[PDB]
Amino acid sequence: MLSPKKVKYRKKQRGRLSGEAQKGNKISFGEYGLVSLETNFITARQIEAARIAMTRKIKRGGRVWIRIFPDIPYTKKPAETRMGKGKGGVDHWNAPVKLGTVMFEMSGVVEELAQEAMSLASSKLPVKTMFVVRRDLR
Amino acid sequence: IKRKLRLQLKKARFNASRSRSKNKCFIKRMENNRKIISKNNINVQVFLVRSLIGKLNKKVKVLKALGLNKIGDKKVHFLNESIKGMLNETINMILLSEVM
Amino acid sequence: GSSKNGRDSISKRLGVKRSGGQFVKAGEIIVRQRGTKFHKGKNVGLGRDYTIFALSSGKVEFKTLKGRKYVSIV
RNA sequence: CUCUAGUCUGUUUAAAAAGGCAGGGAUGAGCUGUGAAUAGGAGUGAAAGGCUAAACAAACUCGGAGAUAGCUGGUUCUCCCCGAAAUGGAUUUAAGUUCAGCCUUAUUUUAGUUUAAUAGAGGUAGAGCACUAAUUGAGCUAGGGCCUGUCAAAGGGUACCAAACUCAGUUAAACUCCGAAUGCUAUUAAAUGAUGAAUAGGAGUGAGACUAUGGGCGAUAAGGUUCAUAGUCGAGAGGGAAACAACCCAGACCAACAGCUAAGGUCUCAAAAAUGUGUUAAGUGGAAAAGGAGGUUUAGGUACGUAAACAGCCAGGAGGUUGGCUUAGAAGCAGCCAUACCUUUAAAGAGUGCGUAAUAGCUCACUGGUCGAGUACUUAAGCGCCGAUAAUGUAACGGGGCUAAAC
RNA sequence: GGCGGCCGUAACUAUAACGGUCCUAAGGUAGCGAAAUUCCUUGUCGGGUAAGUUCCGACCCGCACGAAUGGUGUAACGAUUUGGACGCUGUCUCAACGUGGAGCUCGGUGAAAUUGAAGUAUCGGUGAAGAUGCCGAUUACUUGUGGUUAGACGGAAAGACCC
RNA sequence: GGGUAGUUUGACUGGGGCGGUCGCCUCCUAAAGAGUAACGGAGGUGCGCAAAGGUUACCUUAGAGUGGUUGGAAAUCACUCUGUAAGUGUAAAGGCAUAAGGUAGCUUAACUGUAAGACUGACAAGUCGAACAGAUACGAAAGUAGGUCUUAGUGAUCUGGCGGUGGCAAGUGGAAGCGCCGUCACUUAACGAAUAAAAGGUACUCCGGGGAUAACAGGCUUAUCCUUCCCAAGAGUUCACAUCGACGGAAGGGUUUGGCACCUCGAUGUCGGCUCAUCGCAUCCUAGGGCUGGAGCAGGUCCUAAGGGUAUGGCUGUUCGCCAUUUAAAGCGGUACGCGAGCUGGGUUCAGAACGUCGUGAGACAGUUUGGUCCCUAUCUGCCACAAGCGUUGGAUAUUUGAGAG
Repeated sequence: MLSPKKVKYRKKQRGRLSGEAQKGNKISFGEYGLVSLETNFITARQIEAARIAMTRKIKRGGRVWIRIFPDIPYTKKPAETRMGKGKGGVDHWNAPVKLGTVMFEMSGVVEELAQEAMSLASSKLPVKTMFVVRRDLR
Repeated sequence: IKRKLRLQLKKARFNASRSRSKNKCFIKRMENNRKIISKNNINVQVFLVRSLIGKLNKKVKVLKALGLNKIGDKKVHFLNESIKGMLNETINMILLSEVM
Repeated sequence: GSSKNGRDSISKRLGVKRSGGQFVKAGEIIVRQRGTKFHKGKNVGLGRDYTIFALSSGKVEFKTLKGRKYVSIV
């Protein structure tokens, strides 16, 4: 998995996440990107499922960059309890993504193969996506 | 049908059932009001056309400071910066005509 | 498994008591603070707990120098 | 003669504990008549908290007594004026009470409230990496081990484990070199007219609810719970949302068989619309997701074309060459590698699929002729399609119906 | 009134006669044991049955048996509890007919709890979240009698449970 | 000295109990003045110091790099860069270069009487404060000092003790005693402190109330559960999709275990069985199909289809499940987990008694065993049947078409 190896505080308050993305919204390290069309949370584990999909589809052709890291605990109270004590316990990790976050970046392979691999990745994420070529190079 | 969904749906339908003709009348009134307020140092007659019930507290205070308590209220005021600011605050509830 | 914590002190009501430009007479409290968030300028004094107070009647004013705020009576 | 297991009737009963079938004891710790004795914190009790006048975990009558209740219920004629609160603090307090806050009456006082202009203090939203932490990919390189002229001397090959540093790129309520909008405070000038304040008499309230925003907890579940701002209900009638305290419009002094309008509507039930330009074929309208999609309107890209594009039709669709192979076979189609493999080249790919142990065999990209303009892949919007899915009865337009009477 | 733990150990595997150790006032002997005690559990095996969570006979891993709050048995006894068998049967397959008192009709006498009243239908909804009374629609001549209890959150007892 | 008597035995609490908590201080939540809740998120605290206080004067860390007896990554020394990241008794925050940090000298202001004016505030309280008289400490002096860089280290009243003062002194003079000033004794911690002095059981229970508050149902929600669907790595001789589909993704159903506490505690009777059913289709059988890695027989998967049917017994109170025989099949669910003013009362949930466990005990146990009253004549709607009256346009008597319904 992907998860931070040390935290100041184990539990943090669920904010309201809204607005488009004003940062981390441009293709930087690669050729093709997987932008999101929604604002939501992507768990670490869906992240690694999409990563396996892309990497396995790519027969050594190029490189894959993951532009999100979870670092947000998601707590869940025990199964059968009432509303009493407070702030149960970390269960899994979430990453925040907003409309316009690049979220995934790929290098090396032909455009057709990249588009296929990256639809294969989009099939496993909880948000609508769009595959973008640099739109300023080819 | 689940109550959460039906309440959301009923509210959405009521909101969306507004008439474009009425909206156009309101837009025309707003344009007229802004055109008048853009002037400077004229006597303007202010009619109150929307009620005070349910509006914000600050805006009710502004209207009572202008002198309007009911719908159908008539008051003549001399446009300076103070009155211009009050009219801008409460532009959506007034009708401005000009006193030649 | 109850809550390990839940403990808070009484709010101390700090902050600026007289706004810049207001008229004060001698001995007024202007700022309550922990530490010199605001420093002392002309005609004011600092209490043992860094309270800012007015040594004479006048009008409060805040100035800024090198990024530090100074309170004075003019 | 005495008691009552089992079962039924009875159960507003014939009976305030019986009756019909029956059952147990019946020479004994037996049954029974007539007197007498033991009295309420006491009696008696082969012991069930049983019984002591049909009521016993402390009888009955009278008296204290009109006991006490922070609890429940009730509290009787009319009109006029003003008009809350369900918050804060404390509490053997949390369904109580008290002070403040909010209300009213009387007197005195005059200065709230909203702007505009000028001038002030924040650290929130947002943003940022300059601090504290988290973190992505390269570059670099200590240090750690691996390997090697190895002893453990000084060494060298570094796939790595990787500090620091450089470039690029991210995260934060308890990070901030930065930083608004509103809100808050002071003054002045206008505008509004008793809405401010002081003293005194009398209170009530201290269970709130939903809606629109910002949040915390929960599972970005609840008509959930707990706070902040404003509104309404509460304490508010009237019109609209089919019905529907909290939503929308709007504050009911009384009367009129008058008019203009707000929300919301104008085929009909049911008071009120017609014309203009388009869209929709699903009754969409008149519920909803991931996803699929030669539905259609409009606009725009990339391929491709009157020097013949696409679909069809007629041909070739090969030779070197079983590409070298792995394998047993692999002859284009188990599988490895590329196919920088060439030629005849019209065009023929180390072959698109079907199918053969292995081919063989049938097809396609590929290109030529007949035909004769848009086609083939995508992008943004306006409406649509499927996904669509519970139990009394059509039942997800209020009904009839509507192709507009829908958008 | 009380009557313990942990660890290691044999010509497979298993267990541990045995040994060590800590602690206590002392650490459960005889006998009994999935029991009126056994949570896991319908433990495991055998008997009974075509099929047995009950029953009987054992095994012992006794959550949480145990020796006058007696332990383990016992002839006889029991309107006690439990399992099996024979006989017998309307208990049942499966109900039918007949009999007596009510019920039904008429005459005489004549209550009751209950009751805001009432030209009190149904469905899909709505609503203090289960509607005779509200909305839309559907259905229905007026009024009695003999039956039946689905509803009127029916009647009865200021809920005994909970706070 | 429970033989007897009078009493106490807290509250908050997403019902109560169990557990946890109760005062004060720091930060976040807190939405840029102040304030603002929860059994929201992180910590501290019931002190320490005769200097670690006051004042005067003088100095500046930590880190990285670099050169060095042991000496190493890191001790002490020197330089460069960096410029407070170090250090401030003690948590955190705000501050601290003029340093509030480090060192040294002297010293006791860790003072008496006061205090204009304020902050914060229901009240009680708490906090800051120039300046004045007395008398010191340091300094040449100006000046600073009424403890500690700041904010926690605390406790009302009553009662009593100790020292001082000499005000009150029951006829007078004294005195006991009291008052005044200084000051000591409370995990009164449940920390605005009901007493100087206080634990439990009730299923033998009783009373006043509450749907302000739980258990059974309805309602909201869908975590969990169930039913699908999206992506297709693969398995399947090759062949993703005959079939299975992992890893993830999107929904519906309201049936399971739960969440909430909105209706009902001047009563909505709780599990099964019996009787009687009605409805949904997510179809167990019969019927119609598509594809199969479907030869045939027999299946597998999917689609359409609710007309009818869908077993008898053994064990258990059981629903459920297992088992024995059958059968074309032995469907899944809603309806107050259908149906007690229709029935049964085996189970659960009263008072008897017993076993194990817990408690010194009274007793307790979603541990077990045994015994243990199931009330009501139908007013209304509804339903199953049968009549009286009238209508159907003159009034009657036979025979029938048929909407519509079973």
